[PDB]
Amino acid sequence: SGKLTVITGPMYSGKTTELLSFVEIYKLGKKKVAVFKPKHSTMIVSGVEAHVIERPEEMRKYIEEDTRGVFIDEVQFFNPSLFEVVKDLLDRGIDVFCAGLDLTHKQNPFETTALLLSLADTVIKKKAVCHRCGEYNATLTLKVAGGEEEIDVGGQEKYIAVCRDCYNTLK
Amino acid sequence: SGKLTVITGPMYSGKTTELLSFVEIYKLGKKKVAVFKPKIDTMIVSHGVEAHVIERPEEMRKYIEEDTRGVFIDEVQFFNPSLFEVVKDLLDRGIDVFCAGLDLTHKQNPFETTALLLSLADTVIKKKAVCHRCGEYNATLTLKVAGGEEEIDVGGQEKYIAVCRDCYNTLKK
Amino acid sequence: SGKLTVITGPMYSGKTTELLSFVEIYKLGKKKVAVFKPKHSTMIVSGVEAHVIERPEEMRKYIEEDTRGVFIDEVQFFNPSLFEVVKDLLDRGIDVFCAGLDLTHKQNPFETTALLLSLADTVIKKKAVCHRCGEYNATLTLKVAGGEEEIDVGGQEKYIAVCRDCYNTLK
Amino acid sequence: SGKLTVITGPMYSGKTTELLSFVEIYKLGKKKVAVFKPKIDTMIVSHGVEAHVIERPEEMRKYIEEDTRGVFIDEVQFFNPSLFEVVKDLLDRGIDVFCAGLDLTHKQNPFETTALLLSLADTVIKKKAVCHRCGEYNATLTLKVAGGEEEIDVGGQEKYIAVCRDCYNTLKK
Ligand SMILES: [Mg+2]
Ligand SMILES: [Mg+2]
Ligand SMILES: [Mg+2]
Ligand SMILES: [Mg+2]
Ligand SMILES: [Zn+2]
Ligand SMILES: [Zn+2]
Ligand SMILES: [Zn+2]
Ligand SMILES: [Zn+2]
Repeated sequence: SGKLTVITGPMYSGKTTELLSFVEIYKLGKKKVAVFKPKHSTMIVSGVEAHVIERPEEMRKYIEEDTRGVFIDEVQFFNPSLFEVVKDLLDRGIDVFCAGLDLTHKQNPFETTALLLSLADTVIKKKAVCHRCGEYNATLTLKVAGGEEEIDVGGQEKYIAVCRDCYNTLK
Repeated sequence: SGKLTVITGPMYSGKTTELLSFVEIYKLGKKKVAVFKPKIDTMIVSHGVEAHVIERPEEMRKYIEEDTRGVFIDEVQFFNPSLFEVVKDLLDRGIDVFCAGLDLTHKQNPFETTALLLSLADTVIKKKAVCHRCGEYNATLTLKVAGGEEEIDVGGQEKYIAVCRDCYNTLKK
Repeated sequence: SGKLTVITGPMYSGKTTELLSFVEIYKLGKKKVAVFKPKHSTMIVSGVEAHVIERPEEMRKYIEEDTRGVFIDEVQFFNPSLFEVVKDLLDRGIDVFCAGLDLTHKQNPFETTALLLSLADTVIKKKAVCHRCGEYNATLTLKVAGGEEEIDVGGQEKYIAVCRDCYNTLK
Repeated sequence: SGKLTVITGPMYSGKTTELLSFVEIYKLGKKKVAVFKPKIDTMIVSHGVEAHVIERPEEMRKYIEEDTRGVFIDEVQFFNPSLFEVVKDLLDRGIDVFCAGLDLTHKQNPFETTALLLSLADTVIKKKAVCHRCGEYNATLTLKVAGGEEEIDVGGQEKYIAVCRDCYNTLKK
């Protein structure tokens, strides 16, 4: 069977970097891959070309008979139907690697990532450097600008990575 | 802060064994612990330590003391999803939490409480079992072999086997 | 090929316990094993029956054509010829699991364990609870009774596990 | 105390890449670092950071400051085995040390300096490469394909390939 590896953690933790490392492993082995990201900028960069898609059901079109690995970034933004699509790929012998956030900036679970963590054969929790104390112990994201909304695409203009004690102090 | 470690995997994969190893670590260090299991058909034993048997996660609070350093919770799949917020509060108070539970039902649906705790976790340990069909150390699923289709159904080897994905798919055909 | 897993750390770190866990995995799978310990008490207990042997060369006698795993405890006490004997087993498709101390109580390397760490496919460093501070951070063994000699079979009557800061404080 | 992390494995397995990831972690935290590589045919680059090029491990001491928090050493197989005692002293002073180097020569003999550092390590990270022969992510060995039999012989892909054990044994036959 295929194996599912889920890469998760807060922002700035190297999730996309690790996902791309796995893509390179497969390419070096001359194993066919399919790389996806949710919706139009086709670049996965921390780069490889990715298929930008709205729904997990759309992945089927791009998966060929000798596809060996499927790589999906920003999984927290996909519909939870991703769980059954991924189960089907594993059942077909295809390895799947997913990267995405585990928690929102308000420490609520991202549903789709949670479901994939339950299906995973391997889970890699990534850490970041804490923006406040500088230790390699950041497991949370704190929102520093913009509104309080939990869906808000952005980078350093809106978000920092913090450890739990720094998150609680700053709040 | 406290750290959350979630130990998960199918049946027979050594989850309670690992949870008990962590309880021993804290006890050896003379750190106070609190150990919990759900009420649903007092010892946590892999084959063991005594545990508080509780219904609601919020009941843990009755047993957590000022100097409690570690909280250990077995069979987390059977707790109400409010366990997520109870655990977060413990971590914020500097208490380390170790949870063990199944990730997937025998139908390969997520156990939602375990899934929420995986989201919160600082460290996730996926455990494997020996596959009942092929003997490889590659079993990641549980298959139900007696007792009807219910996903909440307490039992052991009379009811459930650990299998790898290929073997699960073979046996289901 | 076979894979080599080396389990190392100070005393009281669960090395033998982990080695026995792997033995059980193989037995549950109905895979033939051969279990060795250096020299006459044939028990490996933290139990399974072990072959008690003087030299690594003696392992050959006990290894059958359908042996799938070889398990060796207290490797620090074996001759460094163990490195080539283990390489040969891996070459034959046999998995090997070794447990042993990495450092003496004087923080000198055990030669045989060092050589096996270089050959290993996987290394598991085990920790103990520090006898002094109670944290799960002990990586060293300190000798508390008997003489200063570096070869001295014993348990709690002679040795404690400590973290690096506690070792330095106590010395 | 400081902790020692040793990253090891055959060529092409991402050892320097991982070492550089750790250097970045410390730099992001505004922690002073000291980075070293051996003199033997200034940048550490995986493809990078500037490094002090030194002969003897004891030369590191010239560059380590009062507020140095992390020491990073690449190609440790090429250093004198006294590196073991130099590193122990750094750990005792509270300085974290990260070493990357080959575990085995192309003849599958141990690199002794790496072996000593593996003994001392708090954490060991064995890295794998893609096998040049079969394409699986299972290469744990390096095989020499040009340049005579010497075990101290600087070079890259013109001289060395990463292989799995079965492929190494096949190619050697
Ligand atoms: Mg990303
Ligand atoms: Mg259990
Ligand atoms: Mg032992
Ligand atoms: Mg390098
Ligand atoms: Zn912080
Ligand atoms: Zn199976
Ligand atoms: Zn201590
Ligand atoms: Zn190969």
